[PDB]
Amino acid sequence: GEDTVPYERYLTPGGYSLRQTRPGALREDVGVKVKVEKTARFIELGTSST
Amino acid sequence: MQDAITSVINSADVQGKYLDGSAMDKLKAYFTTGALRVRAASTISANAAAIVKEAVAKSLLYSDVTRPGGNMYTTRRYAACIRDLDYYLRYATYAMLAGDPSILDERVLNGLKETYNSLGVPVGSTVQAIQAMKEVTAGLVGADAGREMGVYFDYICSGLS
Repeated sequence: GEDTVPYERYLTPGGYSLRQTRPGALREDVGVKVKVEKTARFIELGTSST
Repeated sequence: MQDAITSVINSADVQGKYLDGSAMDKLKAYFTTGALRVRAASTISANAAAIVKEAVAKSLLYSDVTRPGGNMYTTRRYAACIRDLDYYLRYATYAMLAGDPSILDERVLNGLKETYNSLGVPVGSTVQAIQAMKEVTAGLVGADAGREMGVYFDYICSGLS
């Protein structure tokens, strides 16, 4: 509307699939689940206090 | 070391008097409670190790004292703790049979505080262990035998504290 130069508002799924799902650009939730990363309970029980 | 009979005789002898009616009434009270004392002593002799291990399972297990750094940590310290609790239950049985806690401060509570303070033994944790032992044996032998056990257990906890 006569104040701003344009900018890339929409991608195709091909272009977004190109840029985001590359391995360095990737997150780690994106497509299958990730399980929780707790420490082992025998290490937690073997400490020196609750 | 004296039961109710020997303490009554010692009082009447330190008086130099014969056994009057109050001493006769005290000895009649002991001779009425003695059969209950005998049956509770047999029932406690039945389940020594069970009462001790249930007392540790109630109080001392899964706390910090069985973890590293605790005074009940090693197997030597665990075995000595089971030995100490077996001593407390055995001498509480003896004081229940005698009907007098003179054996407790003669042979348990004599140098026990200074021993535990020199070793680094926690006195509050062992008082809680003796209290759980009292609770378990009072669940075992009933209301009134549990009470006449708990009076000597409270004597041991009071002399320890």
